[PDB]
Amino acid sequence: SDETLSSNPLLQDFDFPPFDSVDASHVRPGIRALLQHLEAELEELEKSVEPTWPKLVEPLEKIVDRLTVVWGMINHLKAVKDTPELRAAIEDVQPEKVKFQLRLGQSKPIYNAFKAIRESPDWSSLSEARQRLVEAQIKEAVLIGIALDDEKREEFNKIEQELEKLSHKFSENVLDATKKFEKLITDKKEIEGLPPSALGLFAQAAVSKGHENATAENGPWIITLDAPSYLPVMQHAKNRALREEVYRAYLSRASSGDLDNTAIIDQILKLRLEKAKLLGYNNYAEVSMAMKMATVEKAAELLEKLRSASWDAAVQDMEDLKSFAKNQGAAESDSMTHWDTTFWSERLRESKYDINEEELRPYFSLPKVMDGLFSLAKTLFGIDIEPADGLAPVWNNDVRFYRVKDSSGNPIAYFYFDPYSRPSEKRGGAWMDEVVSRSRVMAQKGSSVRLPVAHMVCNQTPPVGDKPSLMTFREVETVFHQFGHALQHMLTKQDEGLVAGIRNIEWDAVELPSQFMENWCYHRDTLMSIAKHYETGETLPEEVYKKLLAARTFRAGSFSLRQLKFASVDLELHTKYVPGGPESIYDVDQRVSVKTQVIPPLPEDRFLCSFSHIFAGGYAAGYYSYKWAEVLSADAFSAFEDAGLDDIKAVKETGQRFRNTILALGGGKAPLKVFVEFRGREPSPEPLLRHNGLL
Amino acid sequence: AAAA
Ligand SMILES: [Cl-]
Ligand code: NA
Ligand SMILES: [Zn+2]
Repeated sequence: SDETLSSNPLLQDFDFPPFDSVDASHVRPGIRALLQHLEAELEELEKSVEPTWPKLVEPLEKIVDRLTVVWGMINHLKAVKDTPELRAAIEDVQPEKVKFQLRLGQSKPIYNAFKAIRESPDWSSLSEARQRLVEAQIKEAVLIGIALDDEKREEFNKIEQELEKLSHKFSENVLDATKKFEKLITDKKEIEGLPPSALGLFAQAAVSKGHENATAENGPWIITLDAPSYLPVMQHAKNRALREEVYRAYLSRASSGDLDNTAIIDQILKLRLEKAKLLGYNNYAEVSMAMKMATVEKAAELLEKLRSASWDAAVQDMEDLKSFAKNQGAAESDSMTHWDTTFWSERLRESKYDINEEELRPYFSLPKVMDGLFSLAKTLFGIDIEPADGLAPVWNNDVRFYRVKDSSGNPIAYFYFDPYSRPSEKRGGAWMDEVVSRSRVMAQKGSSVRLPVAHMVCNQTPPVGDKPSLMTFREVETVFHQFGHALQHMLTKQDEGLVAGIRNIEWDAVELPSQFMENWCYHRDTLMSIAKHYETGETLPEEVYKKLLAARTFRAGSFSLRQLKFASVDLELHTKYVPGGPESIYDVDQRVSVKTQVIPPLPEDRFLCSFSHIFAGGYAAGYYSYKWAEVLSADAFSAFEDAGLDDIKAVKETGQRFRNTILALGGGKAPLKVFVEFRGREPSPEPLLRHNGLL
Repeated sequence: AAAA
């Protein structure tokens, strides 16, 4: 009302997206008008197409870029600022958007022009990045069904449309299920063991639900299923009945009634298999592997190698917990269950290493963590990062915005950071997303390149009262992880937009720079630069750092097996499993767990209903990508170990090489080749095993 | 999304 369609924020030229002025009401008109314009642009491209950059690749990027940026900003708002109105609007336009993506991807004039470039007599003279681009476009067109005759084509497109709808539904159900659970505790006794920080959070939560007399010390408390609330309960609640209840609630999220994801999963797997068959593959995992470094065989081999290396340690971890609980006179030591594991692990960790998480929190405040992280980035990669709040519109008052500068003081990139748990409207977990890519084609008139912009999103414990966000070590690692992704997007030296940043990096290599960054949390200079008391300003005592260092490999076997269980169940569901038979996804879960867990899952276990990585994310038949890339990240880190981590000259020289290979080259060179350029040789799994004490 |  009262504004023209032509003034819709989604239709404007912008440097930074209008995150402060876009809502549900803009989505239907904006997306539908945009799609009409992109249709006309595609028609013009197809009519004039030649196998050259100006006549094919440049006009293609302009179309792809506009849709990616605008849809990206809408989907980002869905992820961080969900509303019923925004859900409805996205649902309403999603089929039109998907129809256009299929139309574009299945363009025969575009595909034929790319094949002509591939078939050029001087192909070998084309730059590696441009060769990678052409090869990717050809492969992607076949994977989006371009080779199918019109009847099989129609079936393929119906499958794509339904999968898109189901993945959105899956994620909405997960958000809604996490949102729904509320445990009100009145009796002070039932919350025995919960530390001041958790009490302070549960009370702050109680205030927002009406209980205005609620304090941390005395007033009522609300327990929720988002991570910053859920974890402290499982770690610290002495009331075993409370642990079992909260555990069972977490484990059954989105698994019954209106929010049930079971049938959605069943349909997703059915459609994925139908898609695989249409494309001439045996199963969906083979489809997934087409764009990955791995094959089904090689992924399974790595998982089995890591599983074999982890099993004995995981068994010993279990025995250690039993022994410790028994030595405390704990009645449940004779019958330890899944709702005892986290609790007794924490008690064991406290006793064995003499470190208490609550006492560490004052040393890990977000502002100091960011300062230390930026200092590390300067040391390794030669970049200066500074606050730039006000330059770009944001969607929430807690969102930080930063400018990244090179050594000459020239901006090279920007990023947003949305750090705190906000379960009413914001997806759980942590992630990085692209905002705009580094691109020559999308540059402003006069300048050579559009600078890249990234999102980092975490869900860490929110600030309590007036104090800064005080963090756990895991939360620190999570920030370093997402920053690693942001760096690969931001520090890319490719100006070929379609292979810049993280684009066209085989999915099983994208977790390299992220997991790589996590290693530095244990690097003494880095940890000490971060760990300053938020009030006092005093540096973490040396003796405490040594305890943190000692605890690094605690339960590494168990942590490893847990990841391998996730990766193995993913692979199994997309290879051997056939939907529609008497066997359920939970039967698959039980079978795979025999070799990847020391005790069976509960029969009531419904973790699959919240496994968004594989049902509403990029990791379907691909969760193994974490461990695949962790071999790479650990080995990359071992180059610094070899060079001398106590030698700042060596650290900077090695950091520069990492900056100029892994962070610079995007998908413009095969990831194995990029890795070899950095490492000097092909990867070894020895560093990964050594770092985790599993040799 | 590059998750974690
Ligand atoms: Cl076609
Ligand atoms: Na492959
Ligand atoms: Zn990641």
